[PDB]
Amino acid sequence: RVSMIFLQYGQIDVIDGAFVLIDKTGIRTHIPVGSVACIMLEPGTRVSHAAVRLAAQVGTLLVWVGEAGVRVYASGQPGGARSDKLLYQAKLALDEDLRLKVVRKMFELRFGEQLRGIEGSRVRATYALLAKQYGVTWNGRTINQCISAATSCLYGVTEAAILAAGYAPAIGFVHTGKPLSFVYDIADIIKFDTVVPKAFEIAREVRLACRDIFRSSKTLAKLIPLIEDVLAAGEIQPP
Amino acid sequence: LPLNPIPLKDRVSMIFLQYGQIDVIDGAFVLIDKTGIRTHIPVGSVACIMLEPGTRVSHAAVRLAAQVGTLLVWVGEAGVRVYASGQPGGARSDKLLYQAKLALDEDLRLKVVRKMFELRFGEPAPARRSVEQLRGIEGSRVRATYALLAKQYGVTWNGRRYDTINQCISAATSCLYGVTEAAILAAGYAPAIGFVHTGKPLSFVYDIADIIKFDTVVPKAFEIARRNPGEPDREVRLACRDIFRSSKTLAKLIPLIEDVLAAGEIQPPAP
Amino acid sequence: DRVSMIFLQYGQIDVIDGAFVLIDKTGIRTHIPVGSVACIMLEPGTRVSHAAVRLAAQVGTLLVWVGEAGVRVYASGQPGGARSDKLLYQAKLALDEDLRLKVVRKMFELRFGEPAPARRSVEQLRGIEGSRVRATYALLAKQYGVTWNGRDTINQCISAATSCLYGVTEAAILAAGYAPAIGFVHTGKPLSFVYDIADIIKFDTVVPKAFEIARRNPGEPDREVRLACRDIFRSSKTLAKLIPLIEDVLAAGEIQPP
Amino acid sequence: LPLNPIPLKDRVSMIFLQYGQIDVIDGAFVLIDKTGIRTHIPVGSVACIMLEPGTRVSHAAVRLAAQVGTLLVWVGEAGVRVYASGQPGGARSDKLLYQAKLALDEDLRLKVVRKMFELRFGEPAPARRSVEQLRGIEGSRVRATYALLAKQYGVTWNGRRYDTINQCISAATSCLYGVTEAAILAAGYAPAIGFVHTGKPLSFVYDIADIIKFDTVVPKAFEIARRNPGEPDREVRLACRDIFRSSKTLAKLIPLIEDVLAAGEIQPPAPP
Amino acid sequence: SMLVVVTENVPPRLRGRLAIWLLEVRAGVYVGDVSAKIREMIWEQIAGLAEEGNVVMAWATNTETGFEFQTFGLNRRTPVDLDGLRLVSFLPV
Amino acid sequence: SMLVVVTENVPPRLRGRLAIWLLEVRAGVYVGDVSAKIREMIWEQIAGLAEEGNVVMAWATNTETGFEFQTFGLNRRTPVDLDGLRLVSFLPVL
Repeated sequence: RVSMIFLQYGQIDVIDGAFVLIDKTGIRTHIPVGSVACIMLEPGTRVSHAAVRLAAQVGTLLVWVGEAGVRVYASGQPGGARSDKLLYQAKLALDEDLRLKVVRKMFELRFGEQLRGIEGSRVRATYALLAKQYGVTWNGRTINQCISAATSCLYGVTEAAILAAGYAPAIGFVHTGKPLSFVYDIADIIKFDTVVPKAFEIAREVRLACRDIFRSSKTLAKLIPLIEDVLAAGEIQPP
Repeated sequence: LPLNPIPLKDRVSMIFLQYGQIDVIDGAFVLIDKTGIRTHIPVGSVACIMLEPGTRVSHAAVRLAAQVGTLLVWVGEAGVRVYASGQPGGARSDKLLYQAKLALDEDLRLKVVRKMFELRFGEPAPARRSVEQLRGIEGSRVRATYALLAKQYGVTWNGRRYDTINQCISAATSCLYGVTEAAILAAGYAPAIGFVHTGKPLSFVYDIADIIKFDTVVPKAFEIARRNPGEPDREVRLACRDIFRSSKTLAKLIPLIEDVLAAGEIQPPAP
Repeated sequence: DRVSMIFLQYGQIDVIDGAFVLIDKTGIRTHIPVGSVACIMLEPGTRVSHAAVRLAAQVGTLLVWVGEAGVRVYASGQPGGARSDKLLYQAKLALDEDLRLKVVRKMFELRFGEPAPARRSVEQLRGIEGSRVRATYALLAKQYGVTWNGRDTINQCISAATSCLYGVTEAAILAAGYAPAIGFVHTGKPLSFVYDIADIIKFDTVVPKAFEIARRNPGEPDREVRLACRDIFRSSKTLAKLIPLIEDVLAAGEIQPP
Repeated sequence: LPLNPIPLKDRVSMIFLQYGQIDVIDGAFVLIDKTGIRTHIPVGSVACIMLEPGTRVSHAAVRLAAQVGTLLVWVGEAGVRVYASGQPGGARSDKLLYQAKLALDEDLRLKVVRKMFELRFGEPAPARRSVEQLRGIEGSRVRATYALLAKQYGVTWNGRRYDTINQCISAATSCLYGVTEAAILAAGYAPAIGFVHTGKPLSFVYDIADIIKFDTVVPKAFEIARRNPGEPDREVRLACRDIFRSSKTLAKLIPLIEDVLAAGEIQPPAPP
Repeated sequence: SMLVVVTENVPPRLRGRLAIWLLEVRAGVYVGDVSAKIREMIWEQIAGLAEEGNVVMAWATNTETGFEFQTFGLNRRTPVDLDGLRLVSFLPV
Repeated sequence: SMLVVVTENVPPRLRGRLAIWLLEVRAGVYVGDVSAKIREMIWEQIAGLAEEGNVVMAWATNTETGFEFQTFGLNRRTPVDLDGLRLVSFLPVL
């Protein structure tokens, strides 16, 4: 299971062993808690003890986020529930030879040590073409605010996926030494596919727009397998 | 001006919440009665807030608790850990990879496990033992200490279950397990990556807590079990909060974690 | 051998050129005969320099902090009593039953205007005075044409009047060196000796002025009554007569005074 | 609700005020700087407020101190008592007459003075001695302890004159006399009516304080005099305040007074 | 024990009496170190002389929480106990 | 050591943070038992976040007076020392 869903503005409780959400309007909606890998709780959500218990029982991560997942405030099982996954990630990062393989896979996915400069140049150009398309005056990195706003939303959901997958957000391969280095590593791969183009089209409006991106393109369901594919390049047997 | 968590030692160890809803109203962490009464809990000044069944928690509350570095623990029967929430993962990669290399490399793993043995038993482990071998030695000693305590408190002992006495021990160690998870996270390490206990959900928690477990907490489980009071759980929890305070458990937990890890003789991360 | 008592109000007390003076809000500086007087009564709004308090001590002038026109006594210099000779003199008189009657008898003699009935008990004497005072109030109400129902506005003017007398009488007793709580006719109250003395002179000027004032029926009587008692104290030698009255009353013990 | 003085034991022993004007403004007992600065002193929580030269006292200040049972003491050179003000006289005649009977009856007087002797020196006086005789014995003992202390602190002793050592001793005992006058007034007795010291303004004060004087306070006078510090008066005053706190002097003074008087074996007044 | 009294809108009479025994570090805030007997007399004065006012008194104790407090007047919050911990409770706004 | 913080007319940000570590026994009155370091951090928050607002902080100490205080903000009174006794001094109100 690799699906991720949002929940907002409601009370969570379990009735008849069923995970449910209560709207501010009394109408109540059932949630397929078993099918999804992670649930992202947006501001205004309240969770019952039973709901939290059930989520634990079925192994769906609860992650408290900002609207449309701008920021991650808290995660269930902090520090990681699954040790097999963490050590798997950690092992790959400790061997430089294994590390390159994951770095290389990242670049391979980026374009369909010397490379870091090349990607930087490649990205600089990808910004230029997109600028031509939307007729935006460009000076490098209001458009810039729209891009910051756009990626921030992508960054948030990417962190939640990484947590839900059982990995460490801080252990990156291309990007390193920042608390979210691995988030940057993954989000950078898919930022230009949908999120960064949408930014130029707009240039809060961006956030609501990013929300529509996640809902419509089911990108959320594509995130965890991407993470796994990137880490599978180590060629080390996965958990 | 930034909001920085105060050290766990400068806090009340733990608070158990039995009923109601946890929320933030007018910028104050608050417990709300079914009647609607608000009780103010200074969230930043407690290390562990436990949530018994029949408690609701709001988004703003989990958010604030995480930001002030106060672990939230959902508990069930005998106070067993059901769930917890806090800041997602350790902000420093050097700390994780440091802990991770220690636990993956079997030579380093042994160096760590030997220190755990030495700290737990006040004497060096037998030389030339594997980690598995040491666990057998550790096992025998523990059952022995379980038995010896039973003789000293007049409690009937049929072994350990994992039974007024057995309910008390679990309650007592669950309290220790709670603040240890709190301490491990606060120090920036992974609760899931352990040395003796492995593949289990919170292996490193069990590793650290079992070292200091028998000093005061488990003996206290017997003193209360001998008494055989009607509600063992509430009494044990109150005792653990007492033990933790007088022993200065939380202040002793931080250097304990670092020392256990430092035994691998790999260079530690900078402060 | 000095018995004068003076008021000081609304000024700063200090000594300039080794001379006792009071300085006003206007600034005018007036000399005070501190050596000559037995006691100085300081009213609200007075400030005293360290030097003035020292000098007052050197010359043996009691400083007594009082309310306006002497309504209340708040504090006394030398609390508990300065003069041990005078204190013990009074104490002896109250301790010896024979000496005590001698003083009580003298007290009634002054209250009655003629010696008390030798063949009549102290309790009986207390009763005779009680009818006399009840009558003396009626007599005064009748004289000044004040409507009377006993002990209204009249009652307030009397309370205001007696209070200033009580306050100033306490100052006299303290200046003489005696204890206000050690009484002969009146006993068991902090101001018993004050009552004993004041009751003797109550009706000569202070209580009549109350009736005279009540003739007016004013809205704010207390200020009128106090200012009137003050005018009595300032104009009449009522202040200078208090201490000698006190000493005369205690001489009835017939034991040699200090 | 009536305003009741708090126990003397439950207060700061004493406060010395060097300059300014003491007053009550906006309902607060206050020391006023020449510049106009106001310092709040919670007057009710101190037993003795001493006023050094160059201080003015307002009517409202004298008044409030008396009402809250705080003795105001004017001091001069070496902190010697110049004047004091407080509640006028003892409110209870029974307490006053009790003390007076003890002091007036020569038999009773002696009984009391013997108790004073026994308490001061830890042993009964020689039998059949008069008050005059007992004072000589006492005087003799005191001169000895003065000399003996001088030898133990290495202070030059030419005798005691009622000169760093003599100024320190006087300063020390003035601090004790101050809080003793306060204790006597608080107990409802006359400071002026004494048993050994007589005809003097604070005879009972000297009587009571001299009983406990040499325990700590006067020895401290010698310990400070050997040092010969720049501000001797200030050093002694702080030391005495320290002595009073730790020895719990104020708490011991009321029952000390009661015992001294009870030795007359006439029945004491009832308590409230 | 250290004692703090914070007053809001109380008569001048109460303010004047607190200032007799406690240090007024800000208008309506009184601090002192007093015995339990003194403290209780001070609470009497508060209940007697505060009317339209809000008052809170807190003092240091040898208890798990380390302090104790009591409140008076309108909209006073109520001191509560949770497993030996002193906390506060109040009405919904 | 017992700690009391009293705030007047301070921004919501300050209030919310005081409420993180201290018990709010009345609106704007915060009480706790904290270490000297924790106390020193809380004063930092006050000095940083009070804007024209008035704050007073008092805590229990082992001194003659038995407590200590410092003030911040508009019209603050100043802690003064009289022969080792802690007192307060202030300017007269107009």
